[PDB]
Amino acid sequence: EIISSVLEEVKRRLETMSEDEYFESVKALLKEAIKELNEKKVRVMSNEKTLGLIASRIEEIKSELGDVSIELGETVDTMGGVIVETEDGRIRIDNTFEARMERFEGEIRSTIAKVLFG
Amino acid sequence: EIISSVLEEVKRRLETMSEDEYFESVKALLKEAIKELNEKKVRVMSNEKTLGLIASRIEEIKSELGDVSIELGETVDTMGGVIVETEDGRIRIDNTFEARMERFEGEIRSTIAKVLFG
Repeated sequence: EIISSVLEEVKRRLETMSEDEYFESVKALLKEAIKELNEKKVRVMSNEKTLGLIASRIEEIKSELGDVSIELGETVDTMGGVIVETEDGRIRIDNTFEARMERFEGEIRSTIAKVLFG
Repeated sequence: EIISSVLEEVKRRLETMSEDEYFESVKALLKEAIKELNEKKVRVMSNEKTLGLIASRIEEIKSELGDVSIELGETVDTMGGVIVETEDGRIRIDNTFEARMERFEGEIRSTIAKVLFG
């Protein structure tokens, strides 16, 4: 499967990624989700390492997004990225790497179409 | 490797591809190479299946590509696509799927980068 094969490359890259570079991913995907939801109180779910980073570096996050209050939620089985929901649990944006790769599957197929047909 | 992985998906697509669809790939990649070389006479190398199709459908090739003169060359071990050479062998365009995938590697990495960093 093409999704799983490209996620293997994401896995390889995470193998040597620094905490600081990974946190740039966390911040970017947090901001995207938080901005689309456009609410002042959200809950964030991710793997244990990621939630720990968000907790440790909350002030860095609030400087690039001052309106939001984050509460950590339950830890999940993800390679990385974040799931962000409203405090009440009504709306949820899945910004895990797994979900994001699925959503960008069309870009991979477009490249393959380029290879085959120009 | 990322190139080998995406080529596995190309291989899977070729497992069921009709002759007519594959020949659309052949024509497109021949057209591109012949345009860049800007020569009247060329030599084409590919797997036996592809060279066979070019030989049997030469009239269709000329209808779309114009007044080209193609000579079949030796077979090469490729998944598909074409290698196109000037008659004297001086200049060679590698339009095999293997070579093309390497050349479009950047587009795959851009999709991966988007998954990670937005």
